[PDB]
Amino acid sequence: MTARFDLFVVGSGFFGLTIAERVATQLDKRVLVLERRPHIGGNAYSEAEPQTGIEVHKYGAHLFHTSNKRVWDYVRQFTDFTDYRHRVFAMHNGQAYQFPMGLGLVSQFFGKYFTPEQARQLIAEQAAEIDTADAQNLEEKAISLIGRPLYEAFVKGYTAKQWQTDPKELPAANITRLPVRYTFDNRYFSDTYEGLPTDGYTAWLQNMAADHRIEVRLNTDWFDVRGQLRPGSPAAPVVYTGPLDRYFDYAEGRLGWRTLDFEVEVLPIGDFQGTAVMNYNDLDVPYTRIHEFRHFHPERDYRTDKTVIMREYSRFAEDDDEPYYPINTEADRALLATYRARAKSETASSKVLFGGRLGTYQYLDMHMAIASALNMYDNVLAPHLRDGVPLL
Amino acid sequence: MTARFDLFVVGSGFFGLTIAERVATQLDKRVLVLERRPHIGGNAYSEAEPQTGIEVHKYGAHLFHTSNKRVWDYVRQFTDFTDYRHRVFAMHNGQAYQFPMGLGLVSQFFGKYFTPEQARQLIAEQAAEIDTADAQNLEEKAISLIGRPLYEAFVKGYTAKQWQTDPKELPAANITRLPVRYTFDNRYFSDTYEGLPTDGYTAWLQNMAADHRIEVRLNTDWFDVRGQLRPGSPAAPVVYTGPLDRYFDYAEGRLGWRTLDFEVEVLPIGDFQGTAVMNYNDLDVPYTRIHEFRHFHPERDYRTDKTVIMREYSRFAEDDDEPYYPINTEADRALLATYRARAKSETASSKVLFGGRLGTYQYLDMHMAIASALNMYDNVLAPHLRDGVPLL
Ligand SMILES: Cc1cc2nc3c(=O)[nH]c(=O)nc-3n(C[C@H](O)[C@H](O)[C@H](O)COP(=O)(O)OP(=O)(O)OC[C@H]3O[C@@H](n4cnc5c(N)ncnc54)[C@H](O)[C@@H]3O)c2cc1C
Ligand SMILES: Cc1cc2nc3c(=O)[nH]c(=O)nc-3n(C[C@H](O)[C@H](O)[C@H](O)COP(=O)(O)OP(=O)(O)OC[C@H]3O[C@@H](n4cnc5c(N)ncnc54)[C@H](O)[C@@H]3O)c2cc1C
Ligand SMILES: O=c1ccn([C@@H]2O[C@H](COP(=O)(O)OP(=O)(O)O[C@H]3O[C@H](CO)[C@H](O)[C@H](O)[C@H]3O)[C@@H](O)[C@H]2O)c(=O)[nH]1
Ligand SMILES: O=c1ccn([C@@H]2O[C@H](COP(=O)(O)OP(=O)(O)O[C@H]3O[C@H](CO)[C@H](O)[C@H](O)[C@H]3O)[C@@H](O)[C@H]2O)c(=O)[nH]1
Repeated sequence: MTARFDLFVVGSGFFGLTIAERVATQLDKRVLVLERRPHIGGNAYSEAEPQTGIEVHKYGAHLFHTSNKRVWDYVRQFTDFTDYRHRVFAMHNGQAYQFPMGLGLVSQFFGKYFTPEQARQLIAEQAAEIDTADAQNLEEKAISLIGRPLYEAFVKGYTAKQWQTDPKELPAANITRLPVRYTFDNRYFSDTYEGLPTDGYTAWLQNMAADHRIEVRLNTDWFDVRGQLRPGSPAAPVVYTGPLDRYFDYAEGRLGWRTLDFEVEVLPIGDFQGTAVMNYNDLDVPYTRIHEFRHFHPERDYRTDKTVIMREYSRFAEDDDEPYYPINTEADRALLATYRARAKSETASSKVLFGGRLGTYQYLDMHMAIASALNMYDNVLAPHLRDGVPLL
Repeated sequence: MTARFDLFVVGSGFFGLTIAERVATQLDKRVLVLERRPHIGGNAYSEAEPQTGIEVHKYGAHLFHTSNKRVWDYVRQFTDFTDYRHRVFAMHNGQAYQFPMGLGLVSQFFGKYFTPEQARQLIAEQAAEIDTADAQNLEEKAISLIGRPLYEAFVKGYTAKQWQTDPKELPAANITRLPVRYTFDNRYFSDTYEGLPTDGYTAWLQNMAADHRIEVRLNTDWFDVRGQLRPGSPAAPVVYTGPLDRYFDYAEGRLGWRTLDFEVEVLPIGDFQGTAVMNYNDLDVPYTRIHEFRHFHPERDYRTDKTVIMREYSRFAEDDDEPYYPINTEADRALLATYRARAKSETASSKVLFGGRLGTYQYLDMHMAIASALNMYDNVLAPHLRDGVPLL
């Protein structure tokens, strides 16, 4: 009369594996993880390019960073981190600029050196139209943070290619992902802890699912097998991390997502751009940015006659496309609210939880997803599986 | 019939303390360290500025870095290190530039973006006059490494103020202290390990001399007390780290040194320059660079209404001045060779060793001095004190 598993988890991304690992290890329960893709790790999956040996982040560059010590201590159970600090340069009108907002950018773009005080004054004038507290959308927030001349030169074009949506229709939270500084500090992130997985992302992800009580089935869509699996384990909750709208057959409508296409190219030169990520802010170029993956790991020594680069292209996610970014327009949020209510119903009726980037239609970085997973574990899943508490 | 001490060490700088600590701790011997100054640590001595609490490197900014793992492991016995990575910006004609040699510098100074390949080609043309293998002096080496336009803009002026000596008369080793890169990596150093002492330099230095078998006498010139001390410990060797020429009363002549004057100023603003060190490469300004010490320790949170800056001025060392830099002209090296022979004589006749920046008239960074000290300990001092082997 035994259930085969104690928990089902849909998706082997960071959210899924964090849920799977915590449940398996801390509660001594058996977890079936179901992954539609041929590999685990979700969008964080990485792979060594054959010719160079250089690790390639297959679904776009993944840079780990957090100010959450709990998360930092947790992820280091599965991987070491290098001392890499992420920096991004921006290409605009044939010149490469220091980035993001700071004295480096300001001095370059305005042609002379600005003191921290002088820079604050200049941006304050150019941000006069709108104040940050009053800013509703991306365009308003960006102008209020870096001034209009910088907004038009480094945000408007890039945002056009990345979203193809009116900047007045995009969330302000999008642009506030970028630090706004009045120093020469061009660190792209401002979190306490930061690094790349020493032995790559896939090793890190494999360590998380390594527990014997965790079984991961690859090439398995949950909607193909849930009719059979759940009867085998009727009491077992389901943690779903795929697209929220798709879970309900797009009943209420289709949430707006962006998806990404990549062009991976091995060049017969040692160094293409001299840096890990170069943003392309001008419209006269179809890609949003270019990754050169050798610069991700300077501590590894790679051949200097070849290098791997990756151009990144953005478009709207079609019916079968894998969604990368939630657009979150006002209409999208309205649609989200309906699915959320349905999600709350699925939790009540079928013990189905919803988590992750796709599961909650949120713009979630790796660390936020893991923190979100730990939250769901601590406050929802663990009390249920261990102490019988309902899931709402 | 006992000697009071087993070893005399003149100077409490990194060389002296490394010698003192190793001898005391590893050989169980008693060391008298004699320091002419009111404080230990030599030029590495640091002090918190009262108003802000910000640590000030009193004798110029000290940034620790090494590729020597042995040294790295050794110094961490006495201090923790922060994750600070040193970066320098250069001020030229009212614009702040990325620095040192790299794509950042090249793109700024030449007004458009250069690929790693394009940058190599450009510099190769501008470095045509002289090849690095053939370069004898500073000017030739610099031109062969960064090309003449960059040399004239960022090296010639700075070198004039720092040395006031013909660049054709200065060692090539001076300019090769700076990494030459064709990436956007603007790390000022290229060593494996790097950091600032978490609790400051003075704490680090005090930990090294902390051993009970080590006695440090401050405000004590060796030439004032050696007549009395050495009879008390006749067999005890002497490790001298003060100026080599001064040790012999400038008998053969005076070695060329540079000395430094500092202007320390507390400004009523939170941020003066947005960065730890700003070089000033133009001649229309008397100082070589400006240090803003709050940017040394971003992990410490300081008041944002005040900041401590320090302008650095360079001149020739007079009779009583403390020497900072060995000039090392051909004439200086000739003079050095004579003192070296005298040094070898003092070793033979009086068991007097010569080490350190001042003791050997060498342009020694902190890590090189410590490595030099460990070398002297392993190969000269320890075999002598422990196994009776002579010092030559
Ligand atoms: C281009 C890009 C760059 C990024 N860079 C960073 C960065 O630098 N730093 C950072 O912290 N974050 C970064 N992120 C964000 C990060 O990738 C996500 O936070 C991360 O993927 C979190 O995992 P998640 O499980 O919530 O979503 P996902 O990892 O996408 O996990 C979802 C998984 O569910 C599976 N799945 C979906 N539907 C089904 C189904 N029906 N049946 C079975 N399986 C299914 C999918 O196959 C997928 O593997 C980046 C994201 C992108 C797109
Ligand atoms: C402006 C500046 C910036 C620097 N920045 C860096 C850096 O960023 N990173 C790095 O690695 N290195 C740096 N250095 C170099 C570093 O300071 C030296 O390597 C370091 O001081 C090594 O110690 P040393 O004992 O060989 O010389 P010193 O530390 O100068 O030690 C000599 C000591 O001997 C004492 N003394 C001299 N004569 C007598 C006497 N007759 N009697 C008693 N005592 C005497 C002096 O008082 C002095 O304290 C910098 C140096 C300068 C000048
Ligand atoms: O040059 C830029 C960069 C960003 N933005 C706006 O800011 C938003 C967010 O920028 P992100 O850099 O965070 O975009 P991504 O989410 O795509 O960023 C991903 O690409 C980066 C590569 O350096 C980092 O890895 C980053 O954390 C990772 O989330 C963008 O939508 C865009 O609208 C710009 O306008 N111009
Ligand atoms: O902008 C510059 C910088 C250096 N040089 C030449 O290169 C030589 C060496 O440069 P250093 O920066 O190493 O000069 P310092 O020895 O004075 O350097 C000290 O000041 C720096 C502050 O960033 C670092 O702490 C450095 O390691 C420390 O030794 C200089 O003599 C100078 O001749 C220039 O021409 N222009």
